[PDB]
Amino acid sequence: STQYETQGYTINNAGRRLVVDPITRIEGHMRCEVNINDQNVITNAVSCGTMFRGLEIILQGRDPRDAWAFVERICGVCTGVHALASVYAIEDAIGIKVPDNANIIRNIMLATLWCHDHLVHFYQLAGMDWIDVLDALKADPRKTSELAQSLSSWPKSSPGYFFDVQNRLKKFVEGGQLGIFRNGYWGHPQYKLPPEANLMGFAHYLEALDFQREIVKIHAVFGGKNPHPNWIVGGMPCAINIDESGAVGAVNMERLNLVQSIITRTADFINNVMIPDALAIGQFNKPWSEIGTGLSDKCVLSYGAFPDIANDFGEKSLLMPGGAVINGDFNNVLPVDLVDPQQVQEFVDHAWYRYPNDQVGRHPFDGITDPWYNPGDVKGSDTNIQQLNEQERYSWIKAPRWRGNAMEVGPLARTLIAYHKGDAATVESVDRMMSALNLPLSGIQSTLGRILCRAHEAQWAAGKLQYFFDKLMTNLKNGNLATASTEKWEPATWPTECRGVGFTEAPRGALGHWAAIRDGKIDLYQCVVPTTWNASPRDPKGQIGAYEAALMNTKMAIPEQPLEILRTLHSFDPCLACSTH
Amino acid sequence: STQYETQGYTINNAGRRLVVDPITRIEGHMRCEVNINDQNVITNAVSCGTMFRGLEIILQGRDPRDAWAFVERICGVCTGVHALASVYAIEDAIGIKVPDNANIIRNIMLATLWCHDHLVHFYQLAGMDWIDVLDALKADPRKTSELAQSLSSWPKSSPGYFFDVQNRLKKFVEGGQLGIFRNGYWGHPQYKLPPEANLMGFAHYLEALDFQREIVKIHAVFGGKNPHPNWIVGGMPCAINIDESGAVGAVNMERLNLVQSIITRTADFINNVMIPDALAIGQFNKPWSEIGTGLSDKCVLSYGAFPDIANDFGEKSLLMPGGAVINGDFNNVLPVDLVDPQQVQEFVDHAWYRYPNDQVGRHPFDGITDPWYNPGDVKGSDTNIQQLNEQERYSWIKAPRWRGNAMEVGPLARTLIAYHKGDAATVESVDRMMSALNLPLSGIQSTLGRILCRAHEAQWAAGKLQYFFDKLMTNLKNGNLATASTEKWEPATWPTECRGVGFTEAPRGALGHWAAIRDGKIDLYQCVVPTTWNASPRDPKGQIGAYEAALMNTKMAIPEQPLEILRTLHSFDPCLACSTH
Amino acid sequence: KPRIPVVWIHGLECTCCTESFIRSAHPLAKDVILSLISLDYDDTLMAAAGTQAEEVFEDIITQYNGKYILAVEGNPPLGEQGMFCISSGRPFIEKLKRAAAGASAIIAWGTCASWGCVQAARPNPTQATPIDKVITDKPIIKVPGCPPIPDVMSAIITYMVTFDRLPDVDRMGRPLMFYGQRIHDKCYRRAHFDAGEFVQSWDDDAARKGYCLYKMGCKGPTTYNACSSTRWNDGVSFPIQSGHGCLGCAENGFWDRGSFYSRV
Amino acid sequence: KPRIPVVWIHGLECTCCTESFIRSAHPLAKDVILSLISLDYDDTLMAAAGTQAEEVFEDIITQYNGKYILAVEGNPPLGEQGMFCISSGRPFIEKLKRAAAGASAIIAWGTCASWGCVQAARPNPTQATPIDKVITDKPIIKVPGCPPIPDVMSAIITYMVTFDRLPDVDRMGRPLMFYGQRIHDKCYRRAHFDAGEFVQSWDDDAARKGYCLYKMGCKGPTTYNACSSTRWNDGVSFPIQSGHGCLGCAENGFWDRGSFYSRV
Ligand code: SF4
Ligand code: SF4
Ligand code: SF3
Ligand code: SF3
Ligand code: F3S
Ligand code: F3S
Ligand SMILES: [Cl-]
Ligand SMILES: [Cl-]
Ligand SMILES: [Cl-]
Ligand SMILES: [Cl-]
Ligand SMILES: [Cl-]
Ligand SMILES: [Cl-]
Ligand SMILES: [Mg+2]
Ligand SMILES: [Mg+2]
Repeated sequence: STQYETQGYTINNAGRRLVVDPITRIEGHMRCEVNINDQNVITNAVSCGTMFRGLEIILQGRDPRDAWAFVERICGVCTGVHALASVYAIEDAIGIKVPDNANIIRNIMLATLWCHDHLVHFYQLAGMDWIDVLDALKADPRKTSELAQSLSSWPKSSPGYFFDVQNRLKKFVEGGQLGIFRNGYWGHPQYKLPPEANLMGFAHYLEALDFQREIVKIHAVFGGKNPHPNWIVGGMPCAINIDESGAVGAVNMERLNLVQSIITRTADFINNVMIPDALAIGQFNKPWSEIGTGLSDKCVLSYGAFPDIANDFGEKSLLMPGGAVINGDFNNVLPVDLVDPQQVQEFVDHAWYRYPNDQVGRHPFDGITDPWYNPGDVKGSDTNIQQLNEQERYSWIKAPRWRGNAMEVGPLARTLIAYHKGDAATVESVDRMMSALNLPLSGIQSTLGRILCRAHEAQWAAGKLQYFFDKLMTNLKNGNLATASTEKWEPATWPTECRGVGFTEAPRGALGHWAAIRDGKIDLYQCVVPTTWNASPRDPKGQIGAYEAALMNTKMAIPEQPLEILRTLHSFDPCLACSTH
Repeated sequence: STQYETQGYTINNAGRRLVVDPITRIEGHMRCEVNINDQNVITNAVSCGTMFRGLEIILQGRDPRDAWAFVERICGVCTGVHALASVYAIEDAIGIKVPDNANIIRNIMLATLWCHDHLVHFYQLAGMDWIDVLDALKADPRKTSELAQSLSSWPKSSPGYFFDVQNRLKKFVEGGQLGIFRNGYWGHPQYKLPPEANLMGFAHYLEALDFQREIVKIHAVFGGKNPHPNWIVGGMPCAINIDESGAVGAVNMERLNLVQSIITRTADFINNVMIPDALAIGQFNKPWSEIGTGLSDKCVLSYGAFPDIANDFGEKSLLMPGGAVINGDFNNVLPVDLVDPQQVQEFVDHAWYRYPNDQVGRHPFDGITDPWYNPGDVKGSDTNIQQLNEQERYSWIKAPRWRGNAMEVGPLARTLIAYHKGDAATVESVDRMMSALNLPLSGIQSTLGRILCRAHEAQWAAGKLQYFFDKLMTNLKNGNLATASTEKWEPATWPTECRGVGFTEAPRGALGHWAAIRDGKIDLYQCVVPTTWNASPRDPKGQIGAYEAALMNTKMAIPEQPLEILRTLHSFDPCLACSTH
Repeated sequence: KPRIPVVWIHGLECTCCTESFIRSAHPLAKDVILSLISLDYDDTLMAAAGTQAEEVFEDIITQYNGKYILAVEGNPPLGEQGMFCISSGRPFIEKLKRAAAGASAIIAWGTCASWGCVQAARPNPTQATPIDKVITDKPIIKVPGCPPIPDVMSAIITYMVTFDRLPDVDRMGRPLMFYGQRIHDKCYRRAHFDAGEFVQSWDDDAARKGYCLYKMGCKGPTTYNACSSTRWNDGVSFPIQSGHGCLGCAENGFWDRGSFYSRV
Repeated sequence: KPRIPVVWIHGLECTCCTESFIRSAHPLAKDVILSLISLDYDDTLMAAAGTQAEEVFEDIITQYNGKYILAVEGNPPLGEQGMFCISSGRPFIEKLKRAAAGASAIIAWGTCASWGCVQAARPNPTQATPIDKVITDKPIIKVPGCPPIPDVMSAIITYMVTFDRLPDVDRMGRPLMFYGQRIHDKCYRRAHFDAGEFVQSWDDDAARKGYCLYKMGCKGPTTYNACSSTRWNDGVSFPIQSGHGCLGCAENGFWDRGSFYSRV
């Protein structure tokens, strides 16, 4: 065994090894291993992406106009965000400016995704880490109603409703076919909600499962379908016609009315169901404001998103702020430049890829994706891994760093950056949330805080949906209908050689696509995705990524039952297909 | 002034004359006049249909296969029922038998209409006679929630919800733009609900206004659209294809899944919102179990409906019983024959039509529709009716009688027929309902009883939707897909001369269409519609119809404010376009 | 902020157009009534009756003279001195003219108000007449169909509220947005029409595959409406999708253009 | 009564097919899981992880051997001895083979499981391979699309449960009900195609009138799916209706049939 120090942690791989493979209630394929000491405290953590497809390779030689459709299929959970980054990158390369309505519609598509993705994550992915579903069978329906009504104005709170939900669960488990609940961690000492809060949360899980299907109708209006809506380089394909013949063949007043209806319903659900449930989880699990801090009190990163001024990606335009903090210096939010070769770099010394020099990082315009499955001296064999060897290569995920620093990305990171840049709405929102919990601001830098920030962002995005919708309607009232710029649609109009960067904030964090075009074809296409940051393996200096850091020092009540590991990993909302692409 | 005796009533046109024109919260155009005595009790009542279109005349010369489409436009509230009666009448004339799935789908269409029509009547048409909407502004939201939760398991009951509803109403009223609530009867002493019940009822009014749009999606699947779905002579046009190529072009599993979803939601809404609301109206308005009896303790009529055996309209087939009671003799439910010239006859001595002899009644196969606007002396002019002359002609509605007897039709009539034929489900439901209200059975024969019966029927129909759907699915599992018979589609296959009768129970009561075909065209088309019975004018013997009878003997608190008149008339669910056609 | 006053009157009708209106899915009719307009008079929905209702009518048309929108469902009959449709003891046509005189604009809902509809079909016993033949000095927007599509009704309302203008119209007064193209120009069965793939009798193999309804009398080729694109009842179906040809119900005189089952 | 056991496994994938399934409007996915089937294993949704999840897998495929349906999303890679997709430390293909052996039948959800989808596009770095090239001794129902339509997925499931049989399929193993006709055989813009009325550049006057997308690369003419009839997201839209040509996403090899913007 070995021990070394990095980032304030003592990484020690002596002692008992625990393996969690598969990690469930994530998107895609992940393995996690830890070592625990005699005190059941994690002293080493290992993050492994267990899938790879090779989109960066597949994109070579394709028409740049097609790229969005391929990269959209990086992920069906964060569906659309890779298309958006792609069109941004190709437009940056070629020098295309889109019309204002296309920008506004793209912002609507992104905000819709934030709302949908965050909602489903909270309930379907992370929820059962916090809510003991079987304990809901012991609740009193009247006390459940009283609790729900004390937390929210949401209408669906009658004792009869909660009794009906409880009886549905009773029937479900009566035949002994427990389905997704089978062999869960129910009764674990870290489940702290009272029975009535478990029943409330389970009711809401079911309400969210039904409701989420509505949100994405906005994607269907503008983008044809969800999952995986359609886009174009130059704008959007959803031509608008409000008051002319043939409006039945376009985005018309009836289609816009549908969008408005969905926006209102989405805001209402997020504000009155998800927000109070997040706060309730906080109230009953305050010790988790001190667990899973990881890198969130050290190094955080946001590129920024939602340009309000069309084709302007600067600080004055982006509604979701960008910036980086390192060394725990939140007084110094630093600007990020995605073209600077000294800023974003990926390392592969601990990943399954070949570089000419694996001891150095490569900026994505110099990126290389040459897969090399070489797990080395594992316990087991290369097709039957019992334990990965984290001293060697152990993941399909590359290791991104920012100026050589390991960073956390995602809702908590964005919230910290916006708060410390002095965004008024963010400061007010965070302050009021922490005051409601009687927790210090540092309590947000934690597993609990990641969940709280994610719920807050869903509320933020639902509000922004209305803002963007109203901006679109203002344009239409002024006779501004344009949705595509086509003067550089044809390849003969493009530079013979050019390159571009497309960036945004996906639900899970900072996303970038770097593209080079030569002679009308994709010459290079490199993606660095939010879960690539968070789930990163180690670098040549032994620096650990956000997941490995957040797991360090965590106490486990029952080593064989990885509830605490799942809680912290799920708080980051891992998307493994994203991470590996 | 004159007085005479009929049906146990003393019809006396001395005293003050009151006019209500227009009657609102009905379908179509009605005028009502009454006389009141010195104790403000009604001693004379005059029902007048104030519109006529002439569909019976327009239908002459049409192709019988087209007739359903014309007559469907008798009414957009009871939309579909006239199409059903038409296809039945034409099939009866020609000798067409439809496939079992067509009959099942037609029964689904009719049950859907019962659900939809009864729900909208309860809330949007009648509800404001019972709920003082402006008094809802004085309610305590917590007490509203408690009340709602004591009545029902319906989820939507939180104090916050009721506060939000109340605040929406406050904001609506605050600028003086009271809309549909302007100059209402609010504060009338006959409004007996406490403020919390008024707020509950108003909230449900809004929920029903939203929800009703869903119910008719069943008509859209099988019939293309609602209002006014499509039908065919010989079955239905909605061809079924479950497991073959091209199912995308037909009623397929996805379409059937949609129908199932709607059925479930419809039953939930009716059982947990409308039913408890109806019972609550009963509990707080018990004196109305003794008001508006009219003909319901004397003479009631049903033709029956919902043939369960395809093409069999006999007693063993009809799920909704037919029969007639006269002279208060409920121990002898009499059979009805729509071909018998001595049974259904229409009189026009008090209506705006010409017969060769207006002192005799005409069976509909001998019917005549020759309009003759002739109001006589009306204290104004032919274009300014100040007071109808009920000694002479006073309505566009013909006067139907059964064996010379004036009859009540509709939900209460049907309930009484089924009860006294010994339908087990009906006996049990009625007895349990009257017990829960602590009222004698005779309390059902009243204005309150009409309302309670209608709500019961909506529940019955919602249950029958599932029964019919299940029957369809059973046929499909057995490989029986047929939806149309076309052996006699072509006119060369028809008898040169034939006649037929189509009958059913519309939401408002007994409906018949009598059709005679000659040389491939309609020679005669006569309709007798439920509101024609109920809103009937007088006959040569001076016998009064159901509305006039039910208004007789009623006390008015405030003569100038016709709330009691509205309550009783609305309890019959008047459809004036139906009545006059 | 005050909402635009709307007066909704009813002539000879079946009430299909009111019923369609309340089916609207987006915006809900609830939200139209509570938030977008002030529906200040409407016999089918209003609390007041009789003299109380007529006091509302008179007050609204006087207070808001020149500023209210008049919605008309149904039509006036000219026969029997107008007394085939009696309103407060007088011919409906008198109420129509009074309401029209104060309106800023008129919406003629449905084929009744637009063209005549079923009561105007041969032999038109009541001399039912569309609004534009009676009211000749006001803007009239025709929104035909029996009834029009619910979400088309509400989209036209939201257009007028949002944009503060009447929709642009064709030569017949119909909004271009929804009536500019034929049913047959946007019909999902057009591939079959173009291929000569037709239903020949009900429930035949062609019908079970969704073949074209032209030989069964579909009037889509001559009918302007939005049914084949926007569809009915929140996108659920339309006549042709459920297996019946278009009747032509948005077109002037459709009842008298031959049998529904005779080919265009 | 017990519900039919289902085991849902995931190879190389983006999870679009799971996401599509949970979009189902009728029946709701909630009701499919609670009342129609027993969803006994599914990494995306299940409470258990790691050793506890693999105990579920083992227990279900043993207790219900021969009696469960295997749903497959994604596909197995053959490259790097299968270790492009690692499940419990071993190649995913080993898990697929173990799950298939006990299944009564297999549902290959999406273009990944059916054909290969994006990871199989040139140059196919991982040697991603569709299920029917690995499992050759079990009935496999292909339900292609990237992803398939939500309500098609749920309708296929309800068919199977209600009728207690697999759906009838074409020669490629796709259910005839939804995959028997081409997008272009039921496309509402087909009137425009047949008239030569085409969008020529994005947001041109033709595009604003809903003209045909053929010249913009629409692959509807060669694509079998239900999108032009059933539509997407509870009938709201489909690619063409929102102005983009069909990509051909339900067809084998669609990624390598030329640019999406080249004509068919
Ligand atoms: S069904 Fe009617 S509208 Fe559609 S293509 Fe055929 S004829 Fe035209
Ligand atoms: S848009 Fe595509 S599928 Fe539709 S008609 Fe044109 S080419 Fe065919
Ligand atoms: Fe629509 S009221 Fe019904 S008949 Fe044809 S529109 Fe008129
Ligand atoms: Fe649908 S998991 Fe998403 S990539 Fe195309 S189907 Fe695969
Ligand atoms: S009958 Fe009418 S509803 Fe549409 S499809 Fe034809 S215009
Ligand atoms: S891209 Fe796919 S979703 Fe349908 S319209 Fe074409 S098959
Ligand atoms: Cl009126
Ligand atoms: Cl007409
Ligand atoms: Cl609609
Ligand atoms: Cl799996
Ligand atoms: Cl493929
Ligand atoms: Cl869907
Ligand atoms: Mg990469
Ligand atoms: Mg008649």
